[PDB]
Amino acid sequence: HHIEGRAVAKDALGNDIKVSEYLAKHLPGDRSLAQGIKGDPTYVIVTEDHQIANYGLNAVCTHLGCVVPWNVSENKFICPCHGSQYDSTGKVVRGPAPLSLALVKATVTEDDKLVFTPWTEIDFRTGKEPWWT
Ligand code: FES
Repeated sequence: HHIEGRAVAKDALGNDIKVSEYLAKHLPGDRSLAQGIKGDPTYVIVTEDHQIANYGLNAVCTHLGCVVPWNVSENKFICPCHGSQYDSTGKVVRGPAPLSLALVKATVTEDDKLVFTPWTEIDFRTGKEPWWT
C-alpha cells in the first residue's frame, strides 16, 4: 500500500512513464491506460489544468473483467462486453457491473515519474469504503 502494494506507472512496452513527456502527449481530459499495480490496466487522467489527476482508475470492469474503454463523446466509460457504463470519475452508472471502477492513488514524483498506490480513503463517489481494499 505504501511501498509494498505500490507501482511505477509503465507504458505499453513496460518502460516507466516520464510524466513531463507524458503530459506533452496527452491533453486535458485525456484518459489513457498505463500498467499499474501488479500490472493492471489503469487509467491515467489528465485534468483541465493539464496535470495528472490525484487518482487513476483500474479499468478492469467490475462485472466480468473486460478492460473498459473511455468514450470521449458519451463522456463515459462503456464496456463493450455487456454494456456496463461508468461516469467521468469511474462511478458505475449502469449495470450489470455492480461496483464502480476502483480508484487508485496517483502521485507525481520528484524524479519525474508517476506512482500508483492503493486508494484507502473514502470513495469520494459513493461515500462507501473501498470495495477493493
Ligand atoms: S465485462 Fe464489462 S459489462 Fe461485462
